Amino acid sequence: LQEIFGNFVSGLIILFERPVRIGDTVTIGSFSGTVSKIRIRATTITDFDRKEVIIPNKAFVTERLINWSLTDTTTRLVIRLGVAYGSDLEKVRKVLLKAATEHPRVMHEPMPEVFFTAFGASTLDHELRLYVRELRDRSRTVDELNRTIDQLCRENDINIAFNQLEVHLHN
Amino acid sequence: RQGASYAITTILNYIIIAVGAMTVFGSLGVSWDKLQWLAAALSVGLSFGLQEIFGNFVSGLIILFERPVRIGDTVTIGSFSGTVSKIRIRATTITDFDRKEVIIPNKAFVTERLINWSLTDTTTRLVIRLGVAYGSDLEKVRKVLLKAATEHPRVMHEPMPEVFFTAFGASTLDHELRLYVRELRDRSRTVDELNRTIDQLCRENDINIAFNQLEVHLHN
Amino acid sequence: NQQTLRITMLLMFALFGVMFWAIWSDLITVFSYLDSITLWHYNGTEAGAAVVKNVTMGSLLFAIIASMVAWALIRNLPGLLEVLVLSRLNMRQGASYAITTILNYIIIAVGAMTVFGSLGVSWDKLQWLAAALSVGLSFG
Repeated sequence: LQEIFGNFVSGLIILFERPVRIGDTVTIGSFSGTVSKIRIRATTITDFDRKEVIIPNKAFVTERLINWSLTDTTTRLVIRLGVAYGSDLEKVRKVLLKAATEHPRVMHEPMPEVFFTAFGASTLDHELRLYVRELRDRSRTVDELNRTIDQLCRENDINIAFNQLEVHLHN
Repeated sequence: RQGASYAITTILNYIIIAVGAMTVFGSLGVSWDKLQWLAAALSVGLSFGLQEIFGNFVSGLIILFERPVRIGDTVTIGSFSGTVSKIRIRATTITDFDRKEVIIPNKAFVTERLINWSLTDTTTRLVIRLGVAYGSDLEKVRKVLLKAATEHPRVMHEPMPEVFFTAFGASTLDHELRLYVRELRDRSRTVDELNRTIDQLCRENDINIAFNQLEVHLHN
Repeated sequence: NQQTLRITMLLMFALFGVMFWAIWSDLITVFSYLDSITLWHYNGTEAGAAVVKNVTMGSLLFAIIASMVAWALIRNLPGLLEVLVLSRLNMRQGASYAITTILNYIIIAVGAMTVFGSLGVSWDKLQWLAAALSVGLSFG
């Protein structure tokens, strides 16, 4: 009876304070999905794999929630790229920024930026950050950006290199 | 709100079922002596939730008074890095760098360990790796690395940047550069600019950055 | 601006109405008329004697007024506090926010206490929720 009533009060505080609601992506302990029901002792989270998670009511109050969509539903996504050592670091930057600028689904107030953040064992690492408004636009945007980045890569002739290594042969 | 309607209909549902049960048990009359056994269970069930609420109340009060965390400062708790945006009952909102709001319970701030990035000076230090080939000098590389730090208008001077040679790598000697920055938001740009100018000076002074190497003893 | 002006006008109107009620000498009769009704059967202990009475309509009006003024004043707290605090050159990064929240919290507490006192059920309320309040304060 104490378990039932504790889950009762947990449901009540979830309904009043509202840290989570219906129709917003949320992850709790690496379980990402959209909340679909708030009832006694149980909250249903439809995972992206169509897998319903029945989270107990106390877990929402006690644990830590990653509420993807609480105020602005905005998110930011990053794109990796590896560049060969014997190439320029400005044509690559302009190529990367062209895709972000000429994409009708990339925001402008947090203007996209290009970073060169790592000296890789074989490729210099470039990182692109850009913001998106709609949550459902995340997956398509990465695909389109990668396709156009590869096209511009083979166009401007800047080499994306595979992991390399030198050999000192002696027979 | 997004689901205020759903919440209110559920609440009226719940009140209606409660009043119906109360009326039915009153009509049956057994509810007069029912305050013997189930009363203790109801008491502890309500006590758990009210104790949780009031404990989060006192946690919010001590957070507001002692102030280990505040509004507008980067903080990480259990690998959750972000800026605190609200301090309320039972919940503190941390906007993560990925625009992902973390609702941390109030007791966690008092009980767990906080990494408060900006508490007194907002200063931070950043490090840069570099790998250098074996058959090259270890002073031209040092001067090249220090030139970028010295001639960067965003690198502090009171904690003067230094260059270290701290590891004999399997294929490259490892050089590490430490330099301080005042503004927190300057961290990402500074690394990019420093890496670009370091690569430029690398191809200028002609000191080789080597890929992982290995020797082969062929026999056919 | 507009909110502060509205709050000041409400305060002035409330003061004028209180003065008129205490001056017109007819609101006292209206006070008696309001305090001469019954709504529910309440009980308690007064002066060491068990007294059971009824909920006067004046009590209900006072409770409603207290709830309304509490709800109006909780939202009027932050700007009226910040305008004064902003002139104090602050004392910390979020000391102003903390102090406005604290006054909010005290205001809601005093409003709840007044409302439950007006309803009169708070006299016997120290039976059940008292233990929960005790353990909640004890933990912290």
